[PDB]
Amino acid sequence: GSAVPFHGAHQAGIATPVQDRLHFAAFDVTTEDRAAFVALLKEWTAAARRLTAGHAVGEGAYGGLPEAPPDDTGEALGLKPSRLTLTIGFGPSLFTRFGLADLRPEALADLPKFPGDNLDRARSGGDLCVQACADDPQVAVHAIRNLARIGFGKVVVRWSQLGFGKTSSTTPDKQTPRNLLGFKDGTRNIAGTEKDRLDRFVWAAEKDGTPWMTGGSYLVARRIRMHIETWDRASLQEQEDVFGRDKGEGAPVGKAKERDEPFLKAMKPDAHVRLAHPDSNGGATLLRRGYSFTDGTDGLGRLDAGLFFLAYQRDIRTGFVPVQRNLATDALNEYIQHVGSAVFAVPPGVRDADDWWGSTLF
Amino acid sequence: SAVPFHGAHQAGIATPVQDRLHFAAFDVTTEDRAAFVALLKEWTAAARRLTAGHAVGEGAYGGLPEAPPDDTGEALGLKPSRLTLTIGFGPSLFTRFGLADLRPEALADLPKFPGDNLDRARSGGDLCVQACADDPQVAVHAIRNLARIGFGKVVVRWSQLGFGKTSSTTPDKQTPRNLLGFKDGTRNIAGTEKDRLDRFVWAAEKDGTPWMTGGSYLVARRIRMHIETWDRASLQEQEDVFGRDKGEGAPVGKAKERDEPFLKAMKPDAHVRLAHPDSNGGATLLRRGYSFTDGTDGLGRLDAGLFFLAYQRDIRTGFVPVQRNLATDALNEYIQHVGSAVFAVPPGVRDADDWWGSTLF
Ligand code: HEM
Ligand code: HEM
Repeated sequence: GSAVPFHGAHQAGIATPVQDRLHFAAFDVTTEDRAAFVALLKEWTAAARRLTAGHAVGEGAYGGLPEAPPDDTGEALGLKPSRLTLTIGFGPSLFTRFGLADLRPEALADLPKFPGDNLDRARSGGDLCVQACADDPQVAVHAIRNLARIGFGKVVVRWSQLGFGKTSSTTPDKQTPRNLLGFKDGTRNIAGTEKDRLDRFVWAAEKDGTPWMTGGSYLVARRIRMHIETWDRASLQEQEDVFGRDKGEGAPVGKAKERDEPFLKAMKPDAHVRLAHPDSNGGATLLRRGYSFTDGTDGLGRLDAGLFFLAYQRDIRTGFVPVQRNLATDALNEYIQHVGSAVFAVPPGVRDADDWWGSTLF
Repeated sequence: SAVPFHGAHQAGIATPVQDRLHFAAFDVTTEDRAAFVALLKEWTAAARRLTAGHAVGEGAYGGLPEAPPDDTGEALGLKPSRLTLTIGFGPSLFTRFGLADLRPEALADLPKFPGDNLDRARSGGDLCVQACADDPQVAVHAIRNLARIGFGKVVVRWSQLGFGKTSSTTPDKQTPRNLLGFKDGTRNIAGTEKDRLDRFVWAAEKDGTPWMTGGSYLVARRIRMHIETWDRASLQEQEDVFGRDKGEGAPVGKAKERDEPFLKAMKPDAHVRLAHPDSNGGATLLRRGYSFTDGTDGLGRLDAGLFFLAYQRDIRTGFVPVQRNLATDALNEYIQHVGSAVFAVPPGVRDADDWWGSTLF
């Protein structure tokens, strides 16, 4: 239940160990005054320093003047930090404002249309986002609510997504979680310890072209519905064929252990692992950090389930795009549908107590 | 780590409150009494497996490659996580299978209450399964697999995820706070109070419905909070609405949370004052609800609130009088009841040969 440090060269919440719960929100900016927006960023950074340490924002949740609303809404009182991280990102549409056009990064590429895409524009896009991750879902909701509260009149929430449980791993020494299809998810990811792999595949460099993004990353979010009725009547062999790993151990087909290296030629030509593997993609590698969700029924007598997929990479054009292009023939496509999409530039870390979110851009 | 499944009562009522909830209401699609009893027996077998941390049937893997696995497998490698599974029967169940005359009188239809805004789609249900656990994935896997086993005989009508405390970081003796920032649960029936459970919670034989002896009656209300409006109210307005201060949760005029309230020092329409048993002829409830946050609606607003669950010996003498007395609650300014259901929760599964609903069928 400890705290994750808030300051660093990079923002926490990426290479950090994946916490149990997600509350992700996308925001549209509603002010034209760039000075007001910078003031917002400074105030949000100050709140996040309190929040990530387990402190109430402002002057606290009670004890102030009776006739004023309290600074902090109060529902996280007496809770530990719970490994809360807060990660902010800037959407492509933001750079149409405040005179930022010339500063939008080349690596903040718009996604092309992919086959099967059925994207809902209400749950897509966003001028910016905040990814709140914690082991306690009340801690995460409290942080989103209080950021939105502070930004009233300058930002509004466009759409949000709660993940009730992780389906990713940055800690290969810990148990790999399973997604709602019942398969381990996260075996061959990037570990928060693999410093060289993060430099090569995740962190933006100065040489890459955009100096203010040095130390940041780029985020692709995809809301993906699962056809669980269809999946749940498929045979065990069909399910294992679709992925290329067995269901129980999660081992590559033909091998004994989850972490044995896959031998791709033994997998079906349309197996998900075979098609997603860096070797099939010229070395393209992603940091996967997604969460499972369920949002009630579908109105047709079934549960509604899916995966809120999040990938961090050094450059959307050499990471998510080529891999997703190679999944056009994926056998998994029969059982899923992408229904929400958004990309963000995640800026560098807040260096110390005088720094603030987005300072290198603004 | 696990909660015993068998008992004179079903678990998940008086047993310790777990961190997470997945509540599902089901509608019945079969007219065949025999087919329904068959499913009740199949569900009970699955509940025994699930609550002990085992896969249903012949497992999540290792069976024939050309068959679908008996268990969908997303709980593999997880612990029992204090999973309890509690089943209830809705009044509409008793229009089927010839059971009309077996409906308990204590399973009363709720009156319409001032300010109700009930979504038909997220109300009612032929039956329900309350799945409580410290791991949300354990709870979801339980609902997911019972619905699968029942496919063809029942459909899921509506489902609600909820959270309370996170036990792995919050002390056990600490009152949780609801999403309005106030401690919630201070004056409640505790599972340790066997005499209050007999008086206020468990159905007795002389209550008039023998098959329900050892059962209870459940009211579910999905209560939206108007978060953004609440958060612009002054600290003094918030405390006036409840009759307790926000920091400590002490009744006005006292200094400790568990000090007994002086009701005359609260505002006349304070929530505690109107809800208290002394203002309702002694009517007392076991509250066992969970917070929810489902996302954000079309106007940018937080879709969040309290999934209110109350157990009582008779709906007519528990939930109805108290909710009636809330007609003028100052809290009504900030909440809206948007979903509702009632259920008869049968007595417990006595042993390995017993099954859910055996006393009724
Ligand atoms: C509901 C949607 C998806 C599900 C259920 C799913 C599931 C899985 C599973 C079970 C594995 C094997 C274990 C592992 O190494 O993590 C895996 C691997 C992987 N997946 Fe997916 N996946 C989904 C979507 C995606 C998408 C959209 C992408 C990229 C656009 C992707 C990229 C990858 C990659 C890169 C690997 C690692 C393969 C390797 O390097 O060995 N997945 N996925
Ligand atoms: C969003 C909806 C509600 C919220 C946030 C809420 C909150 C609270 C709070 C903070 C307390 C004081 C602490 C405690 O004793 O638990 C309380 C007490 C109580 N509430 Fe509510 N409540 C809600 C709805 C209801 C409803 C619908 C009922 C019953 C119809 C109810 C019945 C009670 C009772 C019986 C008490 C105990 C009073 C006593 O004996 O001191 N509440 N509630």
